[PDB]
Amino acid sequence: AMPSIKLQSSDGEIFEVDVEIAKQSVTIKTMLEDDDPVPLPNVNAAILKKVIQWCTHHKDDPPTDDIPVWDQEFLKVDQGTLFELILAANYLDIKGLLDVTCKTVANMIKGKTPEEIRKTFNDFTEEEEAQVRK
Amino acid sequence: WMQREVWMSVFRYLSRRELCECMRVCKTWYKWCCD
Amino acid sequence: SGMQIFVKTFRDRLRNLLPQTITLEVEPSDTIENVKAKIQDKEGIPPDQQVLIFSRKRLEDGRTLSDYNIQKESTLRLVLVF
Repeated sequence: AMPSIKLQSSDGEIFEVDVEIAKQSVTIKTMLEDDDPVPLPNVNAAILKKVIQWCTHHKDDPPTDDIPVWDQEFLKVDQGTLFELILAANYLDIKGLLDVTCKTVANMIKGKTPEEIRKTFNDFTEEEEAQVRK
Repeated sequence: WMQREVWMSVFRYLSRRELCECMRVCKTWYKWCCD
Repeated sequence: SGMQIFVKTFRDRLRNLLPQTITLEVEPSDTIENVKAKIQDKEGIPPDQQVLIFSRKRLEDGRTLSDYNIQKESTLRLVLVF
């Protein structure tokens, strides 16, 4: 009494998810145009679940600091997995997740000095810092 | 690789002032903001 | 000794590429890795950043088009991976 499609992850773990939320990823619904798990390249089975939680929450959305409250708490995850969430929202073509995750990294870069930016995620000569200032 | 297109995308949301300081972070970033 | 294949793409948003369909002149004995490099020549994306899927099965990089029964005028949606 509910529609379901299989989605094979990069690891190989198949996910039986509803088509109404899989349709949130426009690459999956367009892949069905013109009874097998649809492939999700470069998307691990762990990130796939994190992708589902964001999509299954945004099932009622058709497409100034606009960061949502629940999403910014949903993105209280390690920096590594956040980058793995940006790439997926490009592979699955998720305009909401692609923007919320990119705006959050920019929020991590904004308001900080270049050293404070590098200290969060990490190669200059002594004049290279002065030459870049020019 | 993987760092070019993702970092260039977060640069669009940062205002023109933030991209000015973004060049002094790294050389790979310095080559990216000038494209 | 040469066929024609189209490979439709998907909307990529990190790379501002609209969904298009690249046309290829290949042979059924060409491996998936070869036809991935035949996409490299016209655009410049390495085969390690490409994914071919004919119907619902990811195309392995070590098999020819004859293994997946890829005939002429067949469309293979390609997906980029970082």
